[PDB]
Amino acid sequence: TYKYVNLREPSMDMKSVTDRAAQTLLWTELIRGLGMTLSYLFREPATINYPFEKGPLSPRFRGEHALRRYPSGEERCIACKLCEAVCPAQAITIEAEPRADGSRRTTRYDIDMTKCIYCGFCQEACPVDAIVEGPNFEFSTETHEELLYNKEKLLNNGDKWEAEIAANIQADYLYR
Amino acid sequence: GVRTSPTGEKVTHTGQVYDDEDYRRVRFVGRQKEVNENFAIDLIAEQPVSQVGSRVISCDGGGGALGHPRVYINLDKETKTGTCGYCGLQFRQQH
Amino acid sequence: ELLQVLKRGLQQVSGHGGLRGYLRVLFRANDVRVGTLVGEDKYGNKYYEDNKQFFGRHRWVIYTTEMNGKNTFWDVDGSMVPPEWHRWLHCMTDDPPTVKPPTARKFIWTNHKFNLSGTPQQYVPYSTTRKKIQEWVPPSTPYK
Amino acid sequence: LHHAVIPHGKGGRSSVSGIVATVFGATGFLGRYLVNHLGRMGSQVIVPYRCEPYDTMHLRPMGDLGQIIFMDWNGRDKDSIRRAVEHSNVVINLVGREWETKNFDFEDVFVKIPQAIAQVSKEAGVEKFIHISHLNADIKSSSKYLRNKAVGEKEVRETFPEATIIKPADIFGREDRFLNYFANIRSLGKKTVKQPVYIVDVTKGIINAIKDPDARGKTFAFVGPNRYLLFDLVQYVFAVAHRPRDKVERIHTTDRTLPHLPGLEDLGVQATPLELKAIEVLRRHRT
Amino acid sequence: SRGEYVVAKLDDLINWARRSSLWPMTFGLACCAVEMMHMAAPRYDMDRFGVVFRASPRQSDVMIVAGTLTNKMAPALRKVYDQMPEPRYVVSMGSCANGGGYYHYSYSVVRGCDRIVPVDIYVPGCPPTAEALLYGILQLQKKIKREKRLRIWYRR
Amino acid sequence: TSVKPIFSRDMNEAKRRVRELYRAWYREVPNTVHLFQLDISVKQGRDKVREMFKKNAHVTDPRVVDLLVIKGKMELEETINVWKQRTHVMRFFHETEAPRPKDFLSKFYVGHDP
Amino acid sequence: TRPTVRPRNDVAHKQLSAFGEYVAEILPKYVQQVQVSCFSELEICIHPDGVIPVLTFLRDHSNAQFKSLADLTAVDIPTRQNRFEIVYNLLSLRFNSRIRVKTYTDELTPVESSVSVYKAANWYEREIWDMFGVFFANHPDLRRILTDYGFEGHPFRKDFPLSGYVELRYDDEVKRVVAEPVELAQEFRKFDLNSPWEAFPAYRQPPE
Ligand SMILES: NC(=O)C1=CN([C@@H]2O[C@H](COP(=O)(O)OP(=O)(O)OC[C@H]3O[C@@H](n4cnc5c(N)ncnc54)[C@H](OP(=O)(O)O)[C@@H]3O)[C@@H](O)[C@H]2O)C=CC1
Ligand code: SF4
Ligand code: SF4
Ligand code: SF4
Ligand SMILES: [Zn+2]
Repeated sequence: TYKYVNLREPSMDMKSVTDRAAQTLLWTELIRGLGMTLSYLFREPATINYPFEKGPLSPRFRGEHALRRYPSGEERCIACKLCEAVCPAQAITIEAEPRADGSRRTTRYDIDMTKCIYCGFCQEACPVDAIVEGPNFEFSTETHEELLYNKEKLLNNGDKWEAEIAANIQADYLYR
Repeated sequence: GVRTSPTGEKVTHTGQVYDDEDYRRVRFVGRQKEVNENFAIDLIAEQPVSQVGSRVISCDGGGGALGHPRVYINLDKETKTGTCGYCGLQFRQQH
Repeated sequence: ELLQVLKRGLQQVSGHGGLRGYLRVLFRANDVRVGTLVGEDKYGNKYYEDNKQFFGRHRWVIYTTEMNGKNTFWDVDGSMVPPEWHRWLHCMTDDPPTVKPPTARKFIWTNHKFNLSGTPQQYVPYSTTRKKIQEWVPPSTPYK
Repeated sequence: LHHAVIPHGKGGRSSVSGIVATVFGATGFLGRYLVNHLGRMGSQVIVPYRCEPYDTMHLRPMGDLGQIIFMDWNGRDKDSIRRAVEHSNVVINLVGREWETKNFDFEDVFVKIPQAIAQVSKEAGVEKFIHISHLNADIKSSSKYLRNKAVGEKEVRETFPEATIIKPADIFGREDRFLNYFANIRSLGKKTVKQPVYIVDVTKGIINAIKDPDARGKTFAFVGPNRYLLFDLVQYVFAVAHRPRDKVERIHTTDRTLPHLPGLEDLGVQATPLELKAIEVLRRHRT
Repeated sequence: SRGEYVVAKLDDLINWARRSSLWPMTFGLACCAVEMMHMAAPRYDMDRFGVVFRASPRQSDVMIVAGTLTNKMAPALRKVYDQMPEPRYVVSMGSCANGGGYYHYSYSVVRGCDRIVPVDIYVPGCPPTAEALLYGILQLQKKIKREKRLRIWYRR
Repeated sequence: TSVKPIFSRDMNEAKRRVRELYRAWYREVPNTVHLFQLDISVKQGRDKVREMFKKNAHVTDPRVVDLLVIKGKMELEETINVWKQRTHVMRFFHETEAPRPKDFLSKFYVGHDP
Repeated sequence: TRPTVRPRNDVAHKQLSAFGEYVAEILPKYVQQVQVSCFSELEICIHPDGVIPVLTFLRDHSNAQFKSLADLTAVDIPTRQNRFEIVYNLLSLRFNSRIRVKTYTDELTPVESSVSVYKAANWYEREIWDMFGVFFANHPDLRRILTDYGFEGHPFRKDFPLSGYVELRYDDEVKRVVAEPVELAQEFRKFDLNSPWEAFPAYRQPPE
């Protein structure tokens, strides 16, 4: 099973050698290439308009780093540090404290947006699906202080939308 | 839901407020500190407590494979409220 | 046949609303395929879906003037969209979002406050942490 | 004082030091080198600028992550300057453009601008209020620049008396005024005593005074080492540079020594001479 | 207010002229370079926005720095940066270059391009998708809309 | 034990190669300070060359001295070429403080330096 | 044992047994360990005198061709008088067989420079000189590849830490890029993940 190329010869039929001579002096196949390029000229462009139209995607995209909360309930994170244990550049920084109620909680839940690399390990690792990779990707920030997410930054980023995230998970919790 | 500092700023749900002996107030100049005005404490006590008259009861969090795993909690006091660590919502029994 | 293309191609401008309706969207950016009128929603924005064009130019949006008081007649941003139309518009789904828009949860914002970096109102980082080691207070009562 | 205002560990690049400096100006030259030394030291700098953010953008990557902070201001309003010096351990005044302008002549910038800022710094609780000034600023004539700086020294000594009036000589550096005036030229000849001093050890003396107290209260003056003849020095500039009215009268007139107030020697810092730094700065000639 | 109004429209003119084209030089070390060449792709066009890819550094307006910037790379980076004219902007693309990121605890690697060049537009992602990068370039153009340069020269 | 040599037999060949290396560097420095358009006089550069040679002067094993000759020869070739840039030659110097003396009292103020 | 467990072939195992015994017989001078793994790839563990004889033999001898050369590194192992391990990797052409030739060395002894017997060892050996530290005598050019020109210390060693000792930054004082001692911004919090209870009892070292 080997199919090799570049084992041929210019056969010395007079029509063959005068066709190679016509190719040398007349540029036939060059005009053939121009014809192919004009055939792609008279097509339509496969473009979009960016501020109006947006490109196709999938529900399993990894975006925003948003948190979630229970239906009429509490913060979904219970500070179990698994996202730090699988964060491959250690952008997850957790310092946890309980409160006087009895349920355990946090103090500090921070992400380096420099060090995030968008695996999916902190989605596949979170045992209650608290941290969820968001749907969108528009950060584009003019300063560098404004890419170090605090806990309440993540809460308002998860409460600016969640029905989006809920729709993505509700569509595709079966596969993963 | 949130408070107002004696210095004129806000607290979070965690009490991390400042004083006049701090320079992080002067790095908050001109840019409004984002802070969630909807806490996580008051979304539990407002909910009335579920009442199921079994002995060892179940919890998932409202749905299969969406929420927290199957945790079985107990109601074997006379009047105290058993509380799931995952749910954060109490239960009572009716014998 | 060339006069049948000019006769077909002039109707979508004459059916756009006239001439000064088409003046606005042509000076804005590009849109010339108007004619489906699927859905309007909050911030007054308009969502037009055609099926005759290819996959990528199904679903487009026309923004409005002063959606939150920023004079957005020109210079439209991303994340000026509501989240259910944000599900519809990236084509992660293929259902219109007016079939089931909301969730029955009372904690979700009504603004969808857009890209805020570069304003007098933007984000800063800080330490959500209480007192570190609780440094000692000298005796403020006057001894001696 | 509150924690995380105390120093921490060693020095440099998020090794956090104790000083917090509100630096007026700093978009210009000497303020830029001073921000540079405070970034190497590992402090926090608050720079206000009355300009486009592009200039503070090109001086932005000096500090570490989120160390230097930016704001905007004008020289008329009390509240904006109060917002500038809300919380600041030290504050320095470096301001003044060397020509009369379309809205601000030399009068009342050097007078009125230190007034309100020294007022709010006295009513703001700062130490080491360091105000630059020129050498030989007197009521003697020939420069509105010099007489306005004399009245400015008078006011900064008058209110807030623990204010470090600090006067260097005609400093020379990578964006010098008079060295560029020497190079880009073509003019007359007199003789006048003159001493220059290079900029980086001058601002080393400034950061020593701003990091170590007991040097407050009194005023300081920086003195260059050489102090020789003008015309031979300009010939030195041409001979290393390969080629054979207010500012020019300021360099024609005088540069005298003042043995009253101390300088580089008693503060404990070494000032480098003219020649090595002059070779370092005299680039950009032909070929 | 005739001079103020005509100088304001003049500033609008020159800012619109600068935010029109902005053809950069594409520096492009690692796989963010392939993502830049794929935002030269027919799905997302740079040349709808006056953005011509051209590695001529003397006539480059903005500079996208992307890839894993190394300590062996940095001096040639800043020597490229010096011979580039004073209207200049820096778009730091990619988790390697906008703060170190994944190779952050590593020798011979710059801890992000904050420590080398002044930075204007951070865009994160790995890879930052062509939609996100193009959103960042439109936000750069809106920064060019908000500049007030000639107003500052007027009331200076 | 059978220690294979690098280059030598005793300290004789080691001292021969290191005095050859110092001869080459001493006739090599003014070429670089003439070429790279540097900023430091010839006296200070030669003083730091002889300081770097006097720093490592407590070793008597000949293999170590031969491997230092190898390191110096690698940098001598990469400096007689322009394979190194201006940054590396300036990086040999220390004009970026580091101002702390080895005084006990200054280490007591700028603390935690035993 | 039958589902989802990777099987192995007896034929390859016994042929590599016979071939390892063959080579170890016909080179009595330089054979210390001849081992076969459970997945049939041959390993031969070697005294560092006969580098050139072993490689001239294994390039040739007409019943084991082995022209294909793969990597070479002296993978750092402490707790030995001879720390570093030069790991030659050899792959046949006519035979489809993989052998690993590990010879040993310490920090200050030259191996005999495989660049003459295989032309492919040039940049491999230059890199392993720059990154480990074993000098290679009678080699033409050893320079620095994959490092900065002022970055010495042979960083792949276990003595070299995770961060470097230099941190470059631009300063406008001397108007250029300079080097400083490192001052990181985050700790690289290190974990204790070597859990006890002996997951593989077949590899227990015998205690005293
Ligand atoms: N040899 C020398 O050069 C010596 C100089 N000095 C003094 O040191 C100071 C620093 O030097 P240098 O950098 O050359 O001077 P600058 O002109 O650069 O410093 C003034 C700063 O304030 C800004 N500014 C200009 N006009 C005003 C105004 N009306 N109100 C507020 N801010 C204004 C300047 O420009 P922008 O608006 O763009 O920010 C600049 O940022 C100067 O005051 C100088 O007189 C003292 C002794 C010797
Ligand atoms: S996706 Fe980001 S935060 Fe999550 S584990 Fe990966 S690098 Fe860490
Ligand atoms: S894995 Fe999930 S629940 Fe656990 S600490 Fe991380 S975010 Fe919280
Ligand atoms: S940030 Fe990601 S995509 Fe970009 S160069 Fe680094 S690894 Fe590649
Ligand atoms: Zn529960």
